Amino acid sequence: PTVTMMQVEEKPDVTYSDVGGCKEQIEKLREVVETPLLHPERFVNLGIEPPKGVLLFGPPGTGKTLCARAVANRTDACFIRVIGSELVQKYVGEGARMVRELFEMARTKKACLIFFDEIDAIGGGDNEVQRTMLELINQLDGFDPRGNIKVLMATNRPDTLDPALMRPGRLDRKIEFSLPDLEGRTHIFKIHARSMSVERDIRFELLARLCPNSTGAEIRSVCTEAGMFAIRARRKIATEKDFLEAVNKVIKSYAKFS
Amino acid sequence: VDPLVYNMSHEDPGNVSYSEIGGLSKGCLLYGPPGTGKTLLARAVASQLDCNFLKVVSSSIVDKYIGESARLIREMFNYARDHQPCIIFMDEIDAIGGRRFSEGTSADREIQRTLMELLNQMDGFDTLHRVKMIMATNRPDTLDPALLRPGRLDRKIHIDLPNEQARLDILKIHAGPITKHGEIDYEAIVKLSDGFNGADLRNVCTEAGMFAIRADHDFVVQEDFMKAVRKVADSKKLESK
Amino acid sequence: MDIQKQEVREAVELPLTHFELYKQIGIDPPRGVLMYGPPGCGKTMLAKAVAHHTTAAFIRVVGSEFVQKYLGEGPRMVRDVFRLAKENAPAIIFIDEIDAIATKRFDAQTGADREVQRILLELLNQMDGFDQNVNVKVIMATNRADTLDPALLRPGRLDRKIEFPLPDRRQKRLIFSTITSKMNLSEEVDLEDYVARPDKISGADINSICQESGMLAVRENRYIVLAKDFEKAYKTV
Amino acid sequence: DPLVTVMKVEKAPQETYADIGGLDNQIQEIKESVELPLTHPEYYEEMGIKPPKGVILYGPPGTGKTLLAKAVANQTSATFLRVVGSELIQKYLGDGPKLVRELFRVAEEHAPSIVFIDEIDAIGTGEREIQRTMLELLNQLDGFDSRGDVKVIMATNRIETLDPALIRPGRIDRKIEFPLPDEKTKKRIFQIHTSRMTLADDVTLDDLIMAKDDLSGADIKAICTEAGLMALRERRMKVTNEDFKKSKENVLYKKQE
Amino acid sequence: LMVCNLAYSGKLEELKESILADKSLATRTDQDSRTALHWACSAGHTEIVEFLLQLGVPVNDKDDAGWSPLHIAASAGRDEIVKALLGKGAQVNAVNQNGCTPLHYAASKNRHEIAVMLLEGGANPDAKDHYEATAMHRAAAKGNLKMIHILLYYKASTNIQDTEGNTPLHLACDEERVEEAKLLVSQGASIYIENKEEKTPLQVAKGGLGLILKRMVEG
Amino acid sequence: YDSRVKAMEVDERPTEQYSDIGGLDKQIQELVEAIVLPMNHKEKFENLGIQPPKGVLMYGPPGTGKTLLARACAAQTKATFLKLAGPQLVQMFIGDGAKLVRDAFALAKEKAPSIIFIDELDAIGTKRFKAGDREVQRTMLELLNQLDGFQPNTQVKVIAATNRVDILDPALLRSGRLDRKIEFPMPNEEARARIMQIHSRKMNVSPDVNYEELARCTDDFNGAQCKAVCVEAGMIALRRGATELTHEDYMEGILEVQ
Repeated sequence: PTVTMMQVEEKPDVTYSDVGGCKEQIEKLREVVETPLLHPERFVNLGIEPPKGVLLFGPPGTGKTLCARAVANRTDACFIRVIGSELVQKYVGEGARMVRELFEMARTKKACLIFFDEIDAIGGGDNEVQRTMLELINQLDGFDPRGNIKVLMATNRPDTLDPALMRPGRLDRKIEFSLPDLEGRTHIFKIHARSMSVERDIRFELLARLCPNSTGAEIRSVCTEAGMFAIRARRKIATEKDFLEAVNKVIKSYAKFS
Repeated sequence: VDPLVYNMSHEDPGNVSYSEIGGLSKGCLLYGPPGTGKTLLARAVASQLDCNFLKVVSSSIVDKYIGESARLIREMFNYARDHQPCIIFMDEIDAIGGRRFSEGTSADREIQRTLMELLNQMDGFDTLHRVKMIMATNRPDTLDPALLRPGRLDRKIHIDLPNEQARLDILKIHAGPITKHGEIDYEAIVKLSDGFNGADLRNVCTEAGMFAIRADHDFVVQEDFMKAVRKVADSKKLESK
Repeated sequence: MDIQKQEVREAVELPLTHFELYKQIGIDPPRGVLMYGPPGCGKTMLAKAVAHHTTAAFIRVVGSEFVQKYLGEGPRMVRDVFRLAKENAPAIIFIDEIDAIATKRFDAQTGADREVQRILLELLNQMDGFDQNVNVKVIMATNRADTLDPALLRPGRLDRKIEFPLPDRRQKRLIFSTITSKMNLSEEVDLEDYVARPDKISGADINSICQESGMLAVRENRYIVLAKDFEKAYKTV
Repeated sequence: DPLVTVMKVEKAPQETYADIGGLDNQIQEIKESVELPLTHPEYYEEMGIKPPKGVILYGPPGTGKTLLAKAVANQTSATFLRVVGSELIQKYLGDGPKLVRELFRVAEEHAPSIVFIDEIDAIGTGEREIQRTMLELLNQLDGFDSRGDVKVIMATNRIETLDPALIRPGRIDRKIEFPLPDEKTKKRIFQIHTSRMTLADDVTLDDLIMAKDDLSGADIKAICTEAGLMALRERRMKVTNEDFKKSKENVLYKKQE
Repeated sequence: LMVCNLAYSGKLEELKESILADKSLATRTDQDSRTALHWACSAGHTEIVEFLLQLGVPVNDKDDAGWSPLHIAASAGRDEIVKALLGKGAQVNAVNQNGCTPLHYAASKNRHEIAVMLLEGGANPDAKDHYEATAMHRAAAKGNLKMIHILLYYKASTNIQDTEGNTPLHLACDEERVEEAKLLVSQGASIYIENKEEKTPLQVAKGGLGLILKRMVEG
Repeated sequence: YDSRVKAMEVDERPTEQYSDIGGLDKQIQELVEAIVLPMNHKEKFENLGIQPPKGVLMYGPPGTGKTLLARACAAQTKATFLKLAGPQLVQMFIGDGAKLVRDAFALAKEKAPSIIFIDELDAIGTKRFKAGDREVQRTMLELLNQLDGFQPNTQVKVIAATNRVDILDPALLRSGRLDRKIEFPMPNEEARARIMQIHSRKMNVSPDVNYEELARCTDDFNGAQCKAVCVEAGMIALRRGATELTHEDYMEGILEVQ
């Protein structure tokens, strides 16, 4: 199918600098996303096998940022990510051959890592979906491609009981990621230091502390709408005194009803 | 009609089962709370001739769709009235034997409505002098006291082992291919067994032969039969609730 | 009532029992009789009464009798029926539900319906040619009069247009008497709320509703049917 | 395929962004939105953002007048891509997103262009396949494998017809609202449609901006055309008041019929 | 049960020996909440209900729906059973399943004696059911002229609005009863009340009968 | 044809054996005999006239690990192992359960001698008096008819396991049906320390384990729960620095996952 090769992704994106305030969680996932690849022998000799992975779910908030963080975090080669909203199409059956050929290509890519996003779009009649998701469980719990590289699922609601009862077999370490802290938003501004031209007079800590409930996606929209109003301003560089109305307008005028 | 292929295609052989039922000398009630074998007898004569293989499973009146099972009651019973010879078996009737004491739901009301058709065709405007039905069951408590009228079930045939000659006969026909030592004593096995199940007494005797086969001895003495049929039979009495 | 039974009586069965009187009793073509009314059941007890008052052949062909993949089977079927009618005995053709085969059409996606309505035009001209000594009757009943073709409603073809009233009080009394006459007669059974309630909630096949009420009164705990299975049979179906 | 020819226009109309007034900010928002990429690039490529998605608008009058009067700003000196009506998907069997792939390959070979989707009534007008080919339209429209190639400007009539799932992937840059054309916007539309033509002195404006009620510019352009021809029957270019009310009766009857 | 056959078929000595041998059988009911009184009143037996009512069976024993035995005696046409049930003190205004009264079902059988005995005991002449319909709508719906007349011996109303807004004159004219319409109009019927369909009694009557209706109103 | 049911769980043989548990020989030895003697001693079956039962009821509380234990015995059966799930019979289309049952007996009857272990039978064994569990009474009573009316059913056994005995079907008593009713209660702290010791005989366990602290903390637990504590200990023991298993990891895992 054209969606299979269409779903191939190799593009640089968010680096590790966007840790969302989670001090312990970023180590719980960092010791499984960074250390097993860097030290393959330390985890085989020191233990019996490297850890499996983590499980980011719950409230979306600033979701998909840590996925790109995992994509660019690899110091060797970015891995492939797969969304789950591509399996609900006409003429079902592409799921089996799709997962078998991307796991076969995972065997061809010398034990590369494969991410599966949006499990809620294929989990939770539905028997034609039960074939693809139960066969998907047969391809995850089945160690034929690999049972050691990576396990991680992203869902909006815990209403998927089949992956919740089949996940204790191989998946483990369920964690949460809701919102960053005060000291994080200035680091999302630190990764936005390479965005649209920001004058050195603008302080990242000031703009970061002058907006509560400002998760990385909402302030990504602050840089998007504020970038658009900075383009409409016909100015060589951006100054916080020029788009602060865009900031508090886009967070407060939208924070009224939502 | 799909079930007619199953009811007119399968044939079970065996002519000795008619004489292997033990010392046992328009409707028949087969309640066997302290006794199994209701399938070895109906399947014994049914395996002998039966004149057909018109078996009626209690799971064929499910009617997942709208409860119009009257087309199947009048269709299959109309085939019974069409063909001059016919023998009908009703095994495991306790599932469809709801007593409808309280307000039954839509699932129970359709089954009890098929029971109302059974009333309309047993004590209604239809005779059943030539056809014979065999209502097999397990417990004489949920047997539809409205259907327990003596107009259908003349006598009561409880598959049990009251007489010592019946237990000794069934024990001797089940003890055919087994080999034992020269010391034979059936009076202890038949005497100590009081109100048990027949095929499950075969399972207890063969369970005693498998208890005695642990020591890989070809000969099997009757000591393991007395103590293993005794203890295992006591475990059946514990699991007889 | 008696208006429909009298009009169908003298307009239908009196010309049927007389041969070659058409051009001697004041020649007219009242051969087409049309009935109407969706809420009334009809078309069954009237056809039975016709089949009992007269002893002849009857061609019961519901309008969807020629809806098949073979477009040319129509004229063969209705032409064999025409010849066996004019030859054997003056039968009666019961054409029902002409709404689905009497609707105008301009496009060629449904060319089967336009072809069979051109067959309807063919026999519509054959009945014009058969105005002299035809040995058959053609009754008709429809439930829709909005999308009917103007050729059928043209005078000379359908000169009898009967209607059905919403309150079938006499048909309710006769349909309850015709079922209680054989069933056990209970003095508790009333017919006033069951002749006034169907005036509001009107429906069809009331005799089948009484038969379902008997199927609910066959429990053998209640010897004779009563209001429980009457109102219960109403609220179920 | 004759349906491909009627998709887009290849002409350069003289209608610019300076021929209409009142919505100068509303037209400079889309002008500044889609005229910054590929043209005047010092404020676009030096910043390092490149949101190749474009804004999505909607015209309450619609019927090509307002949406083509806003999209016509990009048509001055540039290539244009037009898509009007969702009938092209529903007038044939469910071939699928292959037509979207054809527009994507002609847009790939015609990168310096503007994508304009008009009359978005896919779900508003099998029905189960329309939702999956529309979600596939959102999938291929997002640009998952392609870089900045073309700016897509969508244009619908009712904002409630579109599902909430078609908003976040599609509309990512900016959206705005269009005011109600009751008296002053219809006065400006009447002035623009009666700027080149010649009208008499007795032609009043209050009755013309009063008798109308929720009307687009296609009917006033139609009565300007048939009024210029009807007045042209007497070999005169001046449009009298009684002839423009006689042509106004077509407006009064057309919306009421 | 067996007492259903005993009271149904009229077994005198079998029911007497059955009750004298087991007094519980009188209070026992079947699966439809119907005691022996309902079967012996539905069958019309006098001696059996005289024995059961002699022992003192409750007269207000309602079934699952609410059908009191007084409806069975009223619709049954048996004057003696009405004498017994009214003698024991039956509720003349008992509420059945559809909220009707024994006056509607006694009027259904055109029994004058039952209506005189029930209405004499204190029955409501204008007793309305769930559909706000009295006995005059049904008696006029069948053609019971003398039943409506003996209903007018107790000064009953003739303008009861039905659930659709139809007066008894509307149902009398709909039944094509000329003498009943002339009697109701001559006794105080209203020709100005309209139903939910906005139709006067003059328009409902066919064949120009509204002209003689209003002619009898003004005359 | 119809590989979705034919190829349900194609497994040749598992890895674990019966020697992985401790303290259950008094109740598992009857099953080990009941699977070894009917595979090699077919010759002696004619001298004694013995027919092995085809229905064994392996019932008990959930989490006991009866699935992996019956599979551990299936490694000793040496035949082909074929799993099957309870909720697989409930399908959208009509008559599917007949195809699943007749297909299972098509591979067992037609194919080579194999081993078919099912689980979660109690989740569908409801004796209701429309209803889906009555459709499972059609398919279920159909299976009981294929285990009651078939005298040539002397072929491959039908092993079943229920996680609860609340809805006890009275019609499951027959020589060919689930007659073997061996009660498997919740293992005590001694048996849990035995199965946890033999299941943890591979990790570098400290020799100074008196089993008193873990025997006290393990209160009313199950087999697979202590297996999850062992696996969790094998998960964090790697990241604890010390390659040797410590003593706090037991209670740390118990309070971690529970």
